[PDB]
Amino acid sequence: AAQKSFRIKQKMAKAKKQNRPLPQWIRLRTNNTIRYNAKRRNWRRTKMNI
Amino acid sequence: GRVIRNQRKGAGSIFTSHTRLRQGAAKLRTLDYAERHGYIRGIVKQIVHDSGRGAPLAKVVFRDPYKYRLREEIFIANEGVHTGQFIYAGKKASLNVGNVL
Amino acid sequence: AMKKVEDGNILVFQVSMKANKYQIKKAVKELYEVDVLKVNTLVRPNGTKKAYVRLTADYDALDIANRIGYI
Amino acid sequence: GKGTPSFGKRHNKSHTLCNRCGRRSFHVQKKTCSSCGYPAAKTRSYNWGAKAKRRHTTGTGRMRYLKHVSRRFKNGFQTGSASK
Amino acid sequence: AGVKAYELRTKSKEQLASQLVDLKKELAELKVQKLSRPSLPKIKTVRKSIACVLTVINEQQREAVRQLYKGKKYQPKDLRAKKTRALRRALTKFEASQVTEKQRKKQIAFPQRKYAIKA
RNA sequence: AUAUUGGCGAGAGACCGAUAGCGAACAAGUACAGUGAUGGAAAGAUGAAAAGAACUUUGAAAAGAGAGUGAAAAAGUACGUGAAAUUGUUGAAAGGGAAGGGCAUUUGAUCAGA
RNA sequence: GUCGAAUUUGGGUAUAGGGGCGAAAGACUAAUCGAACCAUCUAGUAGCUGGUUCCUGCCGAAGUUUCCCUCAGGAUAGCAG
RNA sequence: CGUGGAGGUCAGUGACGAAGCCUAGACCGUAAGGUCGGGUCGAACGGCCUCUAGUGCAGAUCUUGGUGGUAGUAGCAAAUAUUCAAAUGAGAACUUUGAAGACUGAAGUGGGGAAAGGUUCCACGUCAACAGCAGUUGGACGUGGGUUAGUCGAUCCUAAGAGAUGGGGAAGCUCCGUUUCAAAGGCCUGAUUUUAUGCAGGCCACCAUCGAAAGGGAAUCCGGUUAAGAUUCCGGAACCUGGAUAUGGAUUCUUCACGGUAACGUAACUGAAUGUGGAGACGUCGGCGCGAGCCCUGGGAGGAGUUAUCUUUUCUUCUUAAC
RNA sequence: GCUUGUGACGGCCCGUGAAAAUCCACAGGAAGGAAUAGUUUUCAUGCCAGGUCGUACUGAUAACCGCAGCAGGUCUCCAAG
RNA sequence: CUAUCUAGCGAAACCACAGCCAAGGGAACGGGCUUGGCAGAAUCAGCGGGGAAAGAAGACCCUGUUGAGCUUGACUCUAGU
RNA sequence: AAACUUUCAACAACGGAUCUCUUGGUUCUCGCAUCGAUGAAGAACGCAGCGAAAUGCGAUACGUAAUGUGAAUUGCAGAAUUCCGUGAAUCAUCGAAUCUUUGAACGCACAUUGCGCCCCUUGGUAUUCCAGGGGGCAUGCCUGUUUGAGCGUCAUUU
Ligand SMILES: [K+]
Ligand SMILES: [K+]
Ligand SMILES: [Mg+2]
Ligand SMILES: [Mg+2]
Ligand SMILES: [Mg+2]
Ligand SMILES: [Mg+2]
Ligand SMILES: [Mg+2]
Ligand SMILES: [Mg+2]
Ligand SMILES: [Mg+2]
Ligand SMILES: [Mg+2]
Ligand SMILES: [Mg+2]
Ligand SMILES: [Mg+2]
Ligand SMILES: [Mg+2]
Ligand SMILES: [Mg+2]
Ligand SMILES: [Mg+2]
Ligand SMILES: [Mg+2]
Ligand SMILES: [Mg+2]
Ligand SMILES: [Mg+2]
Ligand SMILES: [Mg+2]
Ligand SMILES: [Mg+2]
Ligand SMILES: [Mg+2]
Ligand SMILES: [Mg+2]
Ligand SMILES: [Mg+2]
Ligand SMILES: [Mg+2]
Ligand SMILES: [Mg+2]
Ligand SMILES: [Mg+2]
Ligand SMILES: [Mg+2]
Ligand SMILES: [Mg+2]
Ligand SMILES: [Mg+2]
Ligand SMILES: [Mg+2]
Ligand SMILES: [Mg+2]
Ligand SMILES: [Mg+2]
Ligand SMILES: [Mg+2]
Ligand SMILES: [Mg+2]
Ligand SMILES: [Mg+2]
Ligand SMILES: [Mg+2]
Ligand SMILES: [Mg+2]
Ligand SMILES: [Mg+2]
Ligand SMILES: [Mg+2]
Ligand SMILES: [Mg+2]
Ligand SMILES: [Mg+2]
Ligand SMILES: [Mg+2]
Ligand SMILES: [Mg+2]
Ligand SMILES: [Mg+2]
Ligand SMILES: [Mg+2]
Ligand SMILES: [Mg+2]
Ligand SMILES: [Mg+2]
Ligand SMILES: [Mg+2]
Ligand SMILES: [Mg+2]
Ligand SMILES: [Mg+2]
Ligand SMILES: [Mg+2]
Ligand SMILES: [Mg+2]
Ligand SMILES: [Mg+2]
Ligand SMILES: [Mg+2]
Ligand SMILES: [Mg+2]
Ligand SMILES: [Mg+2]
Ligand SMILES: [Mg+2]
Ligand SMILES: [Mg+2]
Ligand SMILES: [Mg+2]
Ligand SMILES: [Mg+2]
Ligand SMILES: [Zn+2]
Repeated sequence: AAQKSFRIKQKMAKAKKQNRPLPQWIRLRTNNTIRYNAKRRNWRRTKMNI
Repeated sequence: GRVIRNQRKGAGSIFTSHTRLRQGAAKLRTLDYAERHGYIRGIVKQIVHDSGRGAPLAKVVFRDPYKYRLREEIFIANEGVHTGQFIYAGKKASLNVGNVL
Repeated sequence: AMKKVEDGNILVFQVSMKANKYQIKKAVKELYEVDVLKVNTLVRPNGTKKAYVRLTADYDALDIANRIGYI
Repeated sequence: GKGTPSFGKRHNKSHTLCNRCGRRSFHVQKKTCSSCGYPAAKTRSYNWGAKAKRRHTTGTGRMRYLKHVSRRFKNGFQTGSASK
Repeated sequence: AGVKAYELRTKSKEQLASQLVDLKKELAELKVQKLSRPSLPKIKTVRKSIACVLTVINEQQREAVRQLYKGKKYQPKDLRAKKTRALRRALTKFEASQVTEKQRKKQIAFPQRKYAIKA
């Protein structure tokens, strides 16, 4: 809203920092059942709902 | 099988009085020693409209007999009462319009 | 931030999110032996705090940055 | 109206984040969380809501203190040191 | 390879405080270097050395306070034994071993005897 | 002595074998939906070992053709096997407003037994 | 149609389900209203509809009697194994 | 007859290939089915005597998943409209630039904001997916950068209202009630200065708190600056609050000022408790007056356009913040 | 002339159209005040500090809601000839 | 502007199997059955006769010892008073 | 006759059935009793050289201390191989600590990272203002301590 509470901005910052693809050195680990970031979020697809 | 309107009025959700613009409860002075035994003189400072009330209210200022200060009271203005008029309230006040006896 | 250091005599620091302007000024003064003209602070979109610390005219922020290891 | 045109008027949050549970169930006007019951001292839960109880019960978090109580009991709540 | 707690325990609190200050300065310079140098892992060793020094300092302070509170009742709560809450509320061994005079007399006069059958 | 679909630690089964078994064998009460109470999935398997295809060639590239690794590429991470529906190519056959079927034999193809 | 006052409207606030709210249409109460939504009781009951998974062999019906708040059902006798 | 599992047995079968699957190939049984050959495949499985059951599907507008014909079909037709060349690129109707033609026509398709969103902002790289054509482009993908305040808001106040406490109700979760049937209090200071404190001189409360980013409210403007920040940064120039303060000024020998008839003036020009008053602080409409900004317009000082002909001409700059 | 601010008025009401924080003033005279000297931070100048959170961008025929890059819905400021 | 044709993109409804008639009989109105008429690949744009076309376990009527909204000196109760 | 349609086979597709696997589930039995104001369960936000999650942890942040074992960790980078050693490890064990903001949640509030009060200390002349650091200020109830109120009331002086 451009006038946001600090709590909202903090959740926004956490979402920004976790809005990234899977690190590429993962998928090289020994067992590594993880293929991709299954929790990726985009503003155009799924809303944070605060 | 539905609660009727006069039943719903008792809950006082949307049926309360709109008291925002009201001047305050219109009451006589507290019945004290001065009114019980003699009289007390106040002054009509304002005759003002009260929202939701047909009758105008009179703001009458008295002196506090026990502390140095003024006590404003909200009377219901009687016809002929004017600003600057001295109102006398008590057992010994005269039989004049606006007096409290 | 480096352009600010070179031109505006302003050192740019990441600071503790609990620290206020008094604490930032005191910490810069103690750690770097410089008097601080003015501290401006913002919370970045990544949840860390950035401080623009403009030193007094007696100190060169470029020299201070070179002394503390980043140029 | 009442469908697509009326859905456009939805821009006022009935609920915000709850300080206790963080679920965005804190009713702004009632000042009460619809999920955990904050600010009531007890945490909201119902026996008809078995799935909700299982979602919020002990063990769903990290048990910062409770997870070591079993080991401390197994060691008898000793107080000294291993003493090489 | 970092600091060792058994080496730190031989030092005074002034030496430990000064070592902590030097370690904080070193960590600050290392995180300044990290901005340019990629993948610098010495900061982990410096962080663990800071943690060890703080641990030893806290150990010495708490041992000094324990000595200050030795023997007297009402030790500080964080220096008291942390059993469970119910265990700390339970009767001490002296209590619940207390018996009335009548019960003591009768349990002395008639204790459970040892007896075997022989047929 | 009795109870115990919770907690902790164990031992087992004529139980289920990934649409089963708890909803969840997997970053599952996760992703996601709802204002909210709540609702709530799908998703296991290369190979012994990545040995995960050096190198050449065509293409802008993705890829292809080789080469090669491997017991196997009819195992190429779109990975054990790999059904059916449905589809392509090749081969065979038939076909005047359905097709399919029963009895019988002609013809073509194919084949067992002696 | 109406368009300067029973006007339009934002935000805040209050009223919550047999309750609210209604210049009254049983209207509105989050695409839900002649009783919202959510979970549980609950796998609610159903004389009613649909379905009910291998082969062969042998035998092989009834829609009729009486009774029932019975007439789309059952009990009973009969037919059958 | 067949299936999952169990006890016994065939010292059964099997990496020299178990199970599974495919096979208009063969054999047996009336049949449920059984057996064999070939291909594929890779790790277990079967006959018989018994035991056991979550044991046999064509249907249930059955459940889950997958797949068709329809079918390259319906269609991708509102919002006036696009065109030429060059560049880039493998590829250009759609990207970029230039030129042209148009539209929104200031109640905008302009410039900002509130709610909401949360990085969509900006740069670089970049096109597997998305942008129902395309794509070299993007609100996409990948990596980074970016949001600077004493003066703008929140914060503070109270509004409708929400809501502890004291009390009362309720088995109870909790309900009422908001100053109420309460012993609800600290800030001024003589004295205490055995310590500016408790005692003890002496003054005041019909009351928590929450509730507005549009109500009330202490105070900031101009110019410049970024790829992306600006009343926040930089430069200059101010203001408010809180505090501390030393000069000057003022006042006093008539101690707490003088002048004016007066309305009142000033650079000041002591002022506790207590009380009083004002501001905060307020509807709507109508006409009239005035101010600002805009509009229109004259002269002149510059720049640009038209000039076959006419036009001392058409357009444009000539500005001045808070304090 | 348009927009806007404002002033003095007028019309209207059985409608007469918030509250509080806060600031100032006045009444009063408690108290403290001068002469080899006192008073005055409502006069001028001078010194110091002013924390915390938000600040990007869109605000819609693509950045919000409507399952979406949906002809829908969504409050407001400025406004040339 | 579509429809049409082309490049690109590309669904859905529906579908026992499918699709030429006449009469007959038949669950008394057949695309199939019987008897006749007939009958030649693969198709395009239209069209609204038919598919008792599709959309929905008919909302009308009846049955159920299935409900619900509402009313009343139905039966039995009940808050309040 | 082609095309087209249909049937079958081979190969190739689509799809993920079947088979075989199974660090999972389900049921039965046995043993034990251990959350929290010394701040629980739960939540928010952060922490790694390179991590979005799971798991772990809390500014001492995939962790510190202690003990045991005895040479690793591993995807890369880095470090080390003295590793015949108080010594690797994403080891095990775990008795000492840390334990952000919260949460019964406790100064008051909380749609605010809002607003106080007290003590000690530091800086700005500084008891008063501003700021930094450390420690505190909830309610009900119990025992005790101190200070009080009430002609409720006793004695004494009177
Ligand atoms: K009804
Ligand atoms: K088991
Ligand atoms: Mg700021
Ligand atoms: Mg509705
Ligand atoms: Mg609301
Ligand atoms: Mg499952
Ligand atoms: Mg598989
Ligand atoms: Mg093989
Ligand atoms: Mg596949
Ligand atoms: Mg395969
Ligand atoms: Mg097939
Ligand atoms: Mg034909
Ligand atoms: Mg009607
Ligand atoms: Mg059933
Ligand atoms: Mg027979
Ligand atoms: Mg009867
Ligand atoms: Mg029937
Ligand atoms: Mg079974
Ligand atoms: Mg085989
Ligand atoms: Mg076949
Ligand atoms: Mg194998
Ligand atoms: Mg079954
Ligand atoms: Mg089937
Ligand atoms: Mg059947
Ligand atoms: Mg079906
Ligand atoms: Mg289906
Ligand atoms: Mg078409
Ligand atoms: Mg159309
Ligand atoms: Mg158009
Ligand atoms: Mg175009
Ligand atoms: Mg162009
Ligand atoms: Mg037009
Ligand atoms: Mg136009
Ligand atoms: Mg952009
Ligand atoms: Mg496209
Ligand atoms: Mg494309
Ligand atoms: Mg991006
Ligand atoms: Mg302001
Ligand atoms: Mg209450
Ligand atoms: Mg407030
Ligand atoms: Mg305001
Ligand atoms: Mg900007
Ligand atoms: Mg400035
Ligand atoms: Mg003078
Ligand atoms: Mg206007
Ligand atoms: Mg902005
Ligand atoms: Mg903007
Ligand atoms: Mg706009
Ligand atoms: Mg949207
Ligand atoms: Mg016919
Ligand atoms: Mg007929
Ligand atoms: Mg038919
Ligand atoms: Mg015929
Ligand atoms: Mg038609
Ligand atoms: Mg028709
Ligand atoms: Mg029906
Ligand atoms: Mg029906
Ligand atoms: Mg009946
Ligand atoms: Mg009924
Ligand atoms: Mg803690
Ligand atoms: Zn909550």
